[PDB]
Amino acid sequence: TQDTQLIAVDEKLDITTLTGVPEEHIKTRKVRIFVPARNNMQSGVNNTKKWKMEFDTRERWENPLMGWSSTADPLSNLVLTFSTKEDAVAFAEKNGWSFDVEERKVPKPKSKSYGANFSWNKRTRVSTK
Amino acid sequence: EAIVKNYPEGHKAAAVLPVLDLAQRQNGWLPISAMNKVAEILQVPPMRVYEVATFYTMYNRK
Amino acid sequence: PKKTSFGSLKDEDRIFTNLYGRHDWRLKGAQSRGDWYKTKEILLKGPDWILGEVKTSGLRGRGGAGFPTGLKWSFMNKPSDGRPKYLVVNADEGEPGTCKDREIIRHDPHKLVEGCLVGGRAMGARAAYIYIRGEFYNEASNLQVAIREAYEAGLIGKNACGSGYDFDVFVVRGAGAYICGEETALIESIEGKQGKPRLKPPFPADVGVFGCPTTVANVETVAVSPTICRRGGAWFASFGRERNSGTKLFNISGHVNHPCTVEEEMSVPLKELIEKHAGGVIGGWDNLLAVIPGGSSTPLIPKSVCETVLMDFDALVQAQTGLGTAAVIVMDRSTDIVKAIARLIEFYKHESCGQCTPCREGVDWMNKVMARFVKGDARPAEIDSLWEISKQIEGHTICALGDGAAWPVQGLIRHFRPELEERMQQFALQHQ
Ligand SMILES: Cc1cc2nc3c(=O)[nH]c(=O)nc-3n(C[C@H](O)[C@H](O)[C@H](O)COP(=O)(O)O)c2cc1C
Ligand code: SF4
Repeated sequence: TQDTQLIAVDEKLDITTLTGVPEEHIKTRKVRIFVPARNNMQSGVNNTKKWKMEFDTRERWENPLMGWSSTADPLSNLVLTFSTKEDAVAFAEKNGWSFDVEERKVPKPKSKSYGANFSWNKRTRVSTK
Repeated sequence: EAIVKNYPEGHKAAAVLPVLDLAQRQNGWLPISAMNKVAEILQVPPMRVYEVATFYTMYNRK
Repeated sequence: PKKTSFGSLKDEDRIFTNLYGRHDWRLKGAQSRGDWYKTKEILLKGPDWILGEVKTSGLRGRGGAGFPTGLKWSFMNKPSDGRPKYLVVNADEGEPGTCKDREIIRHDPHKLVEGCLVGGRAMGARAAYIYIRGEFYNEASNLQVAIREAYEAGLIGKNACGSGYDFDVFVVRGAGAYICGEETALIESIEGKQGKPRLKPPFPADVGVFGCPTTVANVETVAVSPTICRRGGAWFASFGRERNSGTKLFNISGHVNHPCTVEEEMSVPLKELIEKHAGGVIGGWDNLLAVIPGGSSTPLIPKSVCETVLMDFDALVQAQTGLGTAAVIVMDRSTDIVKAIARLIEFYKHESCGQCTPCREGVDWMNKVMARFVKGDARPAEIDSLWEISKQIEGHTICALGDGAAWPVQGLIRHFRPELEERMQQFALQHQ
């Protein structure tokens, strides 16, 4: 594997001091591991297949001159993507960020049938086409 | 009532097309009041009656 | 052994003996003409026997399709499942060029009633729903008069003809829609909703009117069914080519000297039928420009092909068209073929139920394109564009009305592209 006097470093990996993140933005933040919900406006599920990690929204005030959305939170527009939940939580613990993982919701398999639209005894018989 | 009897029980809406036709014969054309009266006498939502009236050509809505 | 020139059907072997109302159309005249005779024996023989003899007769669907009537009817020989079983006779008759059904209803209604009886017994149906179109008010009233006569005579109703069978023949009237001729659209029209056709992952043998199993047949086939039982399957099999047996009511119109309706045997020469029964094309056979064989759905065919074409399903299929409903529409050299086909497309646009996208949007687009074509307001590329649009419509609609509207365009292009090109060139030179 690696023959260089391969050393046991069992204790968990932590690069909190090797990222440059200031004091404030490393424990008072709370990342959120979640599979994004499908935009109910559309009907495509291609945006609900990758886990995402995001940071809590902070103060967003209005600029006195023109009215922009001024903010002082550097980790506001930064959202990471991950193939699996375990990798995302590994990244969260590696960088020392508090998390709250939400399980991936999956559409329950329905039971569609064209014939039920024109049933004879049941109430699923449609009154229009 | 004879026309309704000419259909299976529980599917009275099948009489919508002839019943509406009757409303034509005694009125020439089909006023919206006739539409609602057909819906009432056939226990059918008025929208379905409006749909079948606007779809078929012989029904004179004017 | 085997007949070669299938034609010149004899008067003795004709299913309908009262085409033109020359005999009493009530029960008395029908019994005088062999109708309603020995029906009890057919009723008691067994549904399997009737279905088998229908298969032996080789009867194909005489309503526009070509499905074997025996197989379609035997699709209902399944055991009971609590739900009632229903036979429905389509009498919409909305396809242009069709005139047979009206004639049989208003001249031989008792044949139709006996057909519903024998068919319902064969398929185990409890009642019949003859869906006549709204316009045929006089025809519907005549049919119901014959129904009342049969009911009084005891042929139908409780203990039909004394065989212990209980059958009813309701006649539901249409409300002026050509799409109601479609069997699933007819089913919903009977059910009270609009005449939008239903998709067919489920079939009428499983789910039909009111959800109960239903089978839609045509007026002609059910009318000939009791005659098929009486005379015999082999007697029907003798007439017409193989797999194309039986006799058909050909409705001849257009630019024919004497447009009419005749009961002629299948696979008949088109030229011979036009000359004898119809009287030939106005101005002789040389004055013939085009022939629409079986109504608007079937693509037109040019005179060169019309010279020698048998009138069976397969022969016209080889001729890049269809038998359809045997609606002969002849157009002479004084006919604007573009105008006639555009009128047919306008009819289809006015009759589209609008359910599925290809028929709702495509057919209107073809109507606009053909309207521009009639005035030659286009360029040669839009002919291929129209062909592509017609192909996109084909095989993509819920019912067959989309294909029945696309086929005339394909036939017109395939056989008269130079006419469209020259008309377009004339319009281009005039607009200078
Ligand atoms: C647009 C459209 C119109 C039709 N109109 C009729 C009609 O007027 N009469 C008819 O018998 N069949 C008509 N048919 C055919 C029926 O849908 C069905 O295939 C047929 O009635 C079944 O009986 P058959 O096998 O004896 O033809 C039509 C089909 C389509 C797609
Ligand atoms: S093809 Fe036309 S008539 Fe048939 S279902 Fe589609 S829209 Fe309706």
